[PDB]
Amino acid sequence: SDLMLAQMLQMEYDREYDAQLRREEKKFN
Amino acid sequence: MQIFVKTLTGKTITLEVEPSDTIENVKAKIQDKEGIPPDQQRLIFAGKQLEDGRTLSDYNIQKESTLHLVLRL
Amino acid sequence: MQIFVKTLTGKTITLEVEPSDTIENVKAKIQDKEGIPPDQQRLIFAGKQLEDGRTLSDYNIQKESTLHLVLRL
Repeated sequence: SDLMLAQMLQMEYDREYDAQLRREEKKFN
Repeated sequence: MQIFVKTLTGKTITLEVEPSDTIENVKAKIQDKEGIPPDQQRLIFAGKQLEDGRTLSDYNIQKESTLHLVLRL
Repeated sequence: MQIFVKTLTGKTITLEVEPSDTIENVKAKIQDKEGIPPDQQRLIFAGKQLEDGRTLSDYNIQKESTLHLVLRL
């Protein structure tokens, strides 16, 4: 379905943003 | 035509859009309806991500179609 | 029979499969056609996710059916 694909893509993009936040952390401290 | 967009939380928003209206127009309508930015909204139709340059007619979006909205951080 | 798989980039891939063919065979065909590994490939059809232990006939996949392909990171 479109909804479960959207939820999976949202969870994957949230993992990508958490990796980006970890990279921002590694920049800061 | 009338179209429906479903979010990840189950919220459904009904909008009035034309076949010649692009996905950017749908994003602007969603921004007017809810306040989510167009760059923070991703549209999915029939398992494929909709392109902002492409229109609703290019994506074969008809009346009463259901799209998936994803909120971007 | 002939089946169609659509990705997020809009590219459609045509595959020759049978109703008794499992989703593992479809993943192997997609790996042969595009190079995407089966472990990172997810198939969506008729509101349900394709299981490796299930076949196309179990999912009621007919001729000229359209499935959605998702590539995992």
